[PDB]
Amino acid sequence: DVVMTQSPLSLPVTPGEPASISCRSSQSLLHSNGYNYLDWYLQKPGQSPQLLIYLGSNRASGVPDRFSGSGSGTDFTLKISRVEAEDVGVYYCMQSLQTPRLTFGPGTKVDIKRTVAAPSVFIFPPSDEQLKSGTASVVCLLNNFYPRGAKVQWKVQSGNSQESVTEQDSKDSTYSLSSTLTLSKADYEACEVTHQGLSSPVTKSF
Amino acid sequence: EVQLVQSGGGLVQPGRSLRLSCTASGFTFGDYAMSWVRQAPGKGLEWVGFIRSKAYGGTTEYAASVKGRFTISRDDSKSIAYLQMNSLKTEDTAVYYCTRGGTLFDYWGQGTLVTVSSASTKGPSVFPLAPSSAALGCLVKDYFPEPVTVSWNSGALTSGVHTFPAVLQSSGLYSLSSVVTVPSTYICNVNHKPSNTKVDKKVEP
Amino acid sequence: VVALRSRVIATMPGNKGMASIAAPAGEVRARIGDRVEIAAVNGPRSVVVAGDSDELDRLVASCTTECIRAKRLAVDYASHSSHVETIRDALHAELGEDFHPLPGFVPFFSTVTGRWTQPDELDAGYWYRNLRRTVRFADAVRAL
Repeated sequence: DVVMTQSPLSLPVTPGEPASISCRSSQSLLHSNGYNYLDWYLQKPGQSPQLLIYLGSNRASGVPDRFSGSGSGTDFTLKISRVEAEDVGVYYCMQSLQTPRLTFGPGTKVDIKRTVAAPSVFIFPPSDEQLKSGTASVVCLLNNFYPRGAKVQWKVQSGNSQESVTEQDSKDSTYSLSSTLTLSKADYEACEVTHQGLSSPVTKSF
Repeated sequence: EVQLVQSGGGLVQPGRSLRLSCTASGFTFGDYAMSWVRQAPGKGLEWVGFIRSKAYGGTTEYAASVKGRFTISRDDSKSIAYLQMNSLKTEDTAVYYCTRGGTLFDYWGQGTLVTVSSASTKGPSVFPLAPSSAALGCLVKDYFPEPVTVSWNSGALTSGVHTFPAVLQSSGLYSLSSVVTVPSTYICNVNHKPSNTKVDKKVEP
Repeated sequence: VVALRSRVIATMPGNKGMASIAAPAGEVRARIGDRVEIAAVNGPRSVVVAGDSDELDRLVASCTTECIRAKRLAVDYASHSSHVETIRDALHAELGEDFHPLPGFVPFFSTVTGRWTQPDELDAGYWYRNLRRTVRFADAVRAL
């Protein structure tokens, strides 16, 4: 069988604050040598991943001592002592026991932590010259929302929507979503979100 | 010190061959087993394969999705690791990586943006965003490949600017949606470097 | 922009040219006439003049009677006047069809406005202003 490795896949962490990311290992990764066989990887957005912690606890050279590590036979814990404006990216809980290593895992969205905001649902009907150009793209824009746990519906249903969610800026530390509903000629003649920034769906149409 | 700089990016169609070289400098090349990693844009990594050290000998193990398609070789005297792409297809559009170990990917190459798309190089269909009554934007649909910069007021407005990432359609083209959020009559310009299709746009509700 | 401007402007020679002198604005501006105007004041005592032929050549000859640096510009062409303003397509917009204005960056300096500006006006309109209005280079140097 394949050992299922799963971490809390989201860690809103704020600068100057200690966090702790754990991991599931369905089987036992504590090998007979007395050393765990799990790796901690960090893919820096726009840069290559980095080796943080090998053998479960041993940190690599070059990376700061911030990434401290430990764990039990199955349960693991990377004790990030502290996070800065640089410490924001994707952390991979990779088991290195049964090669091949095809799956690196979904990865943990580590985000600058801040209180919950109100997503700005902005419905935007497509331009008419696009409608005479041969296509139609109505966009339900979401701006200044965090965390990013909402998808945009397209009713009156869905299935033609693609996602163009941006990354996290620095001084505002929010997310922006682009639900592009590519459409055809005749079918031109509403969007809502279920973000935790609100409770009731907000229904606004073109 | 150690560097694993790569080379071999480009734009191809499904069904042709591509080159990927891993330059090795600073270490004994024959000690570590060279591995190759593929990163789908904006989402999860997928591992391709590795070659064992010639001291180990061993074999060349690959991922289940690249059996009979990709092969990996190595050499010490000239110190280059090879990822050979043959019979490429759509999924191969991703940034590949060169990792320093079959089980311990301790190092990580900068990444070569390997793109396998069926589109051709042409200007974008810049389509605006009439505000409902608010924010003002302008879609940049139907463009290829992916160098792109979209500014507002011709690089004068920078607060509230959200350059949305590339949008992968089934036709092999791209779409960008740069929108500003400010109450008001704004200028958005898209510059496609390969084609020299420089489009300026005025937007009203 | 410069290549196409020169290409189109190569036809107008034979009607008028331009001259550059170091004469005090007051005197030259008092004695200009017969389709002659100061293209660019580069200082209180240095002015560039764009006028019609047979008197702009005699404007430098009006500067050799006062014995100043006399250079009959062999690159004489048409600018800062109406003989060039007539073509509103080739010499007003066909020069620059593409432009990507920058933000503040390091403060550059424009002249036709006489003060520092943002680099948003640097395009075919700037060349239209150079061919329509004067330069006011002296005011530019004072502002610098």
